Amino acid sequence: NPKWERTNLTYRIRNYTPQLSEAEVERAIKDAFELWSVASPLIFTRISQGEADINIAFYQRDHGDNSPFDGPNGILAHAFQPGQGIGGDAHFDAEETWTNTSANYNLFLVAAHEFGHSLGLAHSSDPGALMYPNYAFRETSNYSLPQDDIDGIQAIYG
Ligand SMILES: C[C@H](NC(=O)[C@@H](CS)Cc1ccccc1)C(=O)NCC(N)=O
Ligand SMILES: [Ca+2]
Ligand SMILES: [Ca+2]
Ligand SMILES: [Zn+2]
Ligand SMILES: [Zn+2]
Repeated sequence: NPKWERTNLTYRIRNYTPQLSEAEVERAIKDAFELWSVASPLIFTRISQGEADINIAFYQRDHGDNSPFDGPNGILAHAFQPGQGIGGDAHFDAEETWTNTSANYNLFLVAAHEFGHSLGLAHSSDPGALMYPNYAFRETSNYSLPQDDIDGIQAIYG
């Protein structure tokens, strides 16, 4: 069980995707962190620069981590388990079509999935869970965490 021993964690959006405005990217990320906050003791703080616990970036193919992305579709992003350095960081494939609609792919939902990994959760076999290996659109307007995901952060933190 890798987990954060601290409860206030900072994050930094290193770069942006040109497909969305910055406000939309910052909003997608903010809301994604709030789904976890409301079901756990974690507080997320955004820093405009400096070293953050969780770095967020949009990278392409080879991007320095031995986990090369793969062009459109296929893997959409990845995140690292709780830890120092690359630990906790979440990378998104810059070659995907990021949206904030029902069109593939919706950034808030992929960010919400990735942040689960950053907090120590693995994939779930429950197709209704957000932590399920494959993406599926779910309305995001007043989106809330599936019970399985809630069971998951609750088991690591409290
Ligand atoms: C397999 C691939 N999965 C991924 O890229 C996940 C790697 S941690 C990210 C993910 C998973 C579920 C919900 C949102 C984001 C995927 O779903 N690709 C898109 C597809 N379904 O067409
Ligand atoms: Ca891809
Ligand atoms: Ca980190
Ligand atoms: Zn990466
Ligand atoms: Zn995943």
